[PDB]
Amino acid sequence: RDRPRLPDNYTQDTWRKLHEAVRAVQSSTSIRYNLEELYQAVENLCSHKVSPMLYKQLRQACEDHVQAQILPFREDSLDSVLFLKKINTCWQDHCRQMIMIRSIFLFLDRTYVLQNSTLPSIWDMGLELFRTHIISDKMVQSKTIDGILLLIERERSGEAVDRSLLRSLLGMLSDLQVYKDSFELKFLEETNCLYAAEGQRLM
Amino acid sequence: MSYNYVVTAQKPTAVNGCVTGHFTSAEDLNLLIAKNTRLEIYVVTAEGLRPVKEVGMYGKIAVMELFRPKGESKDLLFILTAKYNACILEYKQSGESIDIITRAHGNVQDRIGRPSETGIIGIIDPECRMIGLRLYDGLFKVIPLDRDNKELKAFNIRLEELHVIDVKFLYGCQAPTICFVYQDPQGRHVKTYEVSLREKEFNKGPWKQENVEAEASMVIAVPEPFGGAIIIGQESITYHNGDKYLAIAPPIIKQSTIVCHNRVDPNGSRYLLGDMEGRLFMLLLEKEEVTLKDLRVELLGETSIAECLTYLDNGVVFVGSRLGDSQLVKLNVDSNEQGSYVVAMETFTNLGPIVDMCVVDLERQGQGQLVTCSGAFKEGSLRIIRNGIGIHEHASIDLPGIKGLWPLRSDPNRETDDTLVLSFVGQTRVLMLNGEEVEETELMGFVDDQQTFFCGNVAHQQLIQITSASVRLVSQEPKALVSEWKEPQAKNISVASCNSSQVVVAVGRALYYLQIHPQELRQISHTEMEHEVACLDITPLGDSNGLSPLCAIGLWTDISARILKLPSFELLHKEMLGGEIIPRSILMTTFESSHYLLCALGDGALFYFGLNIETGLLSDRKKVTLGTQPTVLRTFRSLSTTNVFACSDRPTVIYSSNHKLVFSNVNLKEVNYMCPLNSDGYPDSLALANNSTLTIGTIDEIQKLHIRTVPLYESPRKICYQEVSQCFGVLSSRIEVQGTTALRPSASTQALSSSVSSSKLFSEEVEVHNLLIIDQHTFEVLHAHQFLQNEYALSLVSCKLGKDPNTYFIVGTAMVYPEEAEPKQGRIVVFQYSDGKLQTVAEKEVKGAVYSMVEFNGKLLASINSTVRLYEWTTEKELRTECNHYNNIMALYLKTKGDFILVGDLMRSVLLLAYKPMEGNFEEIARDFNPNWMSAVEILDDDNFLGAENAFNLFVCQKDSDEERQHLQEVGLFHLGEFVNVFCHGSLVMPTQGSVLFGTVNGMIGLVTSLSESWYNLLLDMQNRLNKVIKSVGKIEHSFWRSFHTERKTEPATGFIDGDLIESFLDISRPKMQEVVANATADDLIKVVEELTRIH
Repeated sequence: RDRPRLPDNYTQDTWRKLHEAVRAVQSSTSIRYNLEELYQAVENLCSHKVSPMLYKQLRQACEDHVQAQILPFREDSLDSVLFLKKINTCWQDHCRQMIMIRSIFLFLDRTYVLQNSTLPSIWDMGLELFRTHIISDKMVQSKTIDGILLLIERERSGEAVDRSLLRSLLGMLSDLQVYKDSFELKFLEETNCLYAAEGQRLM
Repeated sequence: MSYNYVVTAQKPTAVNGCVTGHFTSAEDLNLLIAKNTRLEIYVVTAEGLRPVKEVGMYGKIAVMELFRPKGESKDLLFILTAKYNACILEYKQSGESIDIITRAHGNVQDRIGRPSETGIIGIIDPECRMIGLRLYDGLFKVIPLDRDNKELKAFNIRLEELHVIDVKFLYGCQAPTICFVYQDPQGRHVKTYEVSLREKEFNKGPWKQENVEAEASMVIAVPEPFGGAIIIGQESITYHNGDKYLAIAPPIIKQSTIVCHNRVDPNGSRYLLGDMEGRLFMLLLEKEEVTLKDLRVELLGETSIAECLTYLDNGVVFVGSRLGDSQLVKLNVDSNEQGSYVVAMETFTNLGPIVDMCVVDLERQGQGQLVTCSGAFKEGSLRIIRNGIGIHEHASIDLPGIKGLWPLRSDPNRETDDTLVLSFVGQTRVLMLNGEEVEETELMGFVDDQQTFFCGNVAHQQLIQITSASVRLVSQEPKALVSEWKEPQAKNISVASCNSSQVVVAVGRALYYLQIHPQELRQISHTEMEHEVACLDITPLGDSNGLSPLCAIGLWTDISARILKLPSFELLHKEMLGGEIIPRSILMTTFESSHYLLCALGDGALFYFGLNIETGLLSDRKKVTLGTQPTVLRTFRSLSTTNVFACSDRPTVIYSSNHKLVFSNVNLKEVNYMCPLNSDGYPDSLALANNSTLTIGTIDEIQKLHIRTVPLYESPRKICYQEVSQCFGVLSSRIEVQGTTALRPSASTQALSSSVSSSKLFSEEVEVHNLLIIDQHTFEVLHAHQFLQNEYALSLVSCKLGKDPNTYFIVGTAMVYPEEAEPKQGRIVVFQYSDGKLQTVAEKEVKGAVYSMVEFNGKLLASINSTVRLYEWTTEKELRTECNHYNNIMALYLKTKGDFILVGDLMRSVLLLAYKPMEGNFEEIARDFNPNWMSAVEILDDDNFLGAENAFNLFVCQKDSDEERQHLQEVGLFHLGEFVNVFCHGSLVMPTQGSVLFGTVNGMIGLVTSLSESWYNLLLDMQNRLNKVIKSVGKIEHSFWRSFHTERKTEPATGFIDGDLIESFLDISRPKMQEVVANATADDLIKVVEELTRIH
């Protein structure tokens, strides 16, 4: 009764589909699956002992996409009007593609990542990649802090700049620990000196 | 005032008394079993016992004896309650209806009297002329029966002997004649008196007082042919009929004392005798023509430790045990080649004396799971108790990585689905499942080359199979496909859905409607959605025409379980959910009332809705979190209704009870997929797949508490869970005789590794104490550390102290020598379990028994004999005292919440202590000055302290609101009727605040929780109404039963609601409910009481 099947094609078409789906959702390259076929593919052609090297596969692919994001952000411009918009837009792009790969790799979560706490999440791996390669460890960090000190300080003298830009930037800061490790300090110290000048002036 | 709700999570299981007779009918042979407050009536069938009625007494059944007055057709039952409620009960069955009518009742408690040492005796004259009760020293209460009372008016006869051990009515005597053993300074003697109901006083007995063995503790009245009595002592069995004095000293009964007996015959030629070791003896009377010739004792074998044993018939003996599981054994005529004639037929679970217990979230669920030190000397064990559905694993076949399961009736005639389909990666493999046999044989019309998202039986006597490529509608009887549809662009179906009549399958971001026609597949509707399909359901429910009207959809990037009108694919509703996770399954079903929708996200969240058949608009959004893995929902139809199953890390049955949605747990590790199956060889069964194999079984769905048993074969004493190490530390105790020798292989002696305490501090039968490390998966004894000679391990805590990170097993012991009444010596030993070994990390010689240790804010809080002192864990890893407290008689119980320490005393009952860290010493905050002898204590709130006195009462103390502020106020009083050994925070489940479980000596597990003032008032009102409506068995008043009771105090209950009585509000018919709910409507209260039952 019931002679066994062959799993051979199942394993080897898989990796290529992984990295093209990565290649699809990153850069917003279009998909011929409507993503549900891909989700089912994740669900079927991932099993016991498949998932960890699969994680390696996907995280190196997305990792190199993240490090491809680097190069327009290692720069010498000093807009905080525009450079921080570029950062924010890259932030949004990153956001949508990491949420959407989770819309594909939620099987991975509800099998090994949500169902075993051994790894950074897709959230967490994505944030660490984005931070490490775009936000942290760069001139951007100092430049974005300086620029947002400009924006708020300009917005501390009258004018409104962009409530959305300040909100989104502060979101990036706090989630990447960049508003709770050491960059609260530039905010507070500029506040100290500026508001001291304000108070003893109009006093 | 405190508002507490007490309820029974597990009814008492310890059999304190059992009798046999013709109670339910003159021809029935009944086994009446008294578990502390429950009377269980069985019928002695040719095999086993058939339960017929289980009633709840408002009392601890102290006496329970069947008697048949003259002219009566069938036995009446006399019950005496611990609070001395006497009643005579008769069984009246009127067709389906069953009643226990009270033929008489009363309260025979003397206002004053020294309750007799040996305990409440109740005997009945063999001719039913009177019920003799020995309740108090020096008195003998007589309840006449010939004067047919309804109130049981009873009178005392002054008994000139004040220490009566046991007493029986003799047989074959013209007058009611009692024979009793009593102890006077000159020894123990057996005396007889004749009872005169006319003179209401004793007379000279038939045969004068006789000086008997020193330890005579049992009298056996022997029926008429012999008459006389048989007095059992430790070393002898002697027979008295007045002139005859047979006496034997069988050497085999010297090892243990005989504690129960039962007359096998009607003529008393054979008796069973149970000893405290669990041996079972047969005492034979050899008649000579009739007088009695000689006595013989023969050892039949071993049983559970019997409290009571009754011979039913055909060699079947019920061994009712308080310490272990009760037994139904058989007595073989021939020995078993091991010298034993006893052969256990059945075992009845007994959570024995629950001496300690812990609530562990084992299996890393959201469900608590009790682990209790149950039982005693030979019957000790760990019981693991949990609430979840249980199924048998009948048919297993190990096929890796299942991804599909569907029931197919390959035999077209039968409506049973005798064929099972499975998709794995890219093919379909079928199973004949013929009978109970399982093998893979192929049915025509289905392809072995493509994955299968669905298949099943459809209308027009057709089968259907939806594959990754295209759909296939097979005609069952004739041959293979005559209808096929495929996507015009030949795109693989990414999401599917199907029912018995129509089909709905998604192709990426667009959807296709097909409907079945006999030997045809017709496409009708189509739509182009914004984003890709995530899940569907089109199930016809309450259909009544032949086609479902509605559909549901989940979409990507716009996460929303939206609704569609079937013929048009149009948006009826669009409800967002949030999160970046695509829903993976969506279902709609009916639960007794209407269409609900069940949509879940990949992380176990699950939303239930009220769906309308006209608008199909989603409202009543409410969420429940079930597991962490993505989920799938497939229904099975039970006897009653649709019962939806959820498949994930924590498989959960989904259903509604009393119009209230319940989320039950299933006790299986994992289930990938499920499908109903009702084969000829398998009725209403389940078919549950995991990553490895296909498990098959059935569910009772009674939501009963499941109890595992780990036999330790030695008395467990304490238990704590060390999570970091994945083990339980259990204090065990085994009895060795001789240097010493174990009487049996205990769990301590059978550990993987072992060790003995080599300590430099201190330099018949004895108790050896061990520390058992038990695996929290396999419950195997990973290690057993024996403690010093003559060292009693009393307390045991698992914790990490100070600042070091290691988690330690800390045992507080005492040195027990017979030369003293209170240990002077003891020590606190710190163990670490690592690398399968138990190293001794520290020691501390203390000057008393360490009755209790609680870990208290990084520090060890031990209670040596009368002192409560706090130890600190120094960097050197030794315990160093920080503060002491001495104003205690015996600090027996310690609890903690923050800086506060609750001390339960041997007899000063509670003390609220505070560790003021700013100073580094204790402060007596409040104290309860009533003399309550505690059995356990707990902290409910910052200022509510649950207590249990050894008189079976619960009281809640409260720090009031000057030196009267140092008085705890007893704001709660309640008579439980059970002896609480342990409290513990936790709950066995996924309106009320907090949840405290407690385990008792009888095996009850109860639950105390805090109510609000409004609900408490309402429930008290309904309690009074139910008391006015519900009628108790012995016509006992509930308020009297729950009244706080002590030998020197008696007050009505207050601040406590009998959750048993409230939950009884469901088991009464609607007119009785209306009688309850005269002055809101009833359905409100049904909802209330359902929600109350939700806590256990």
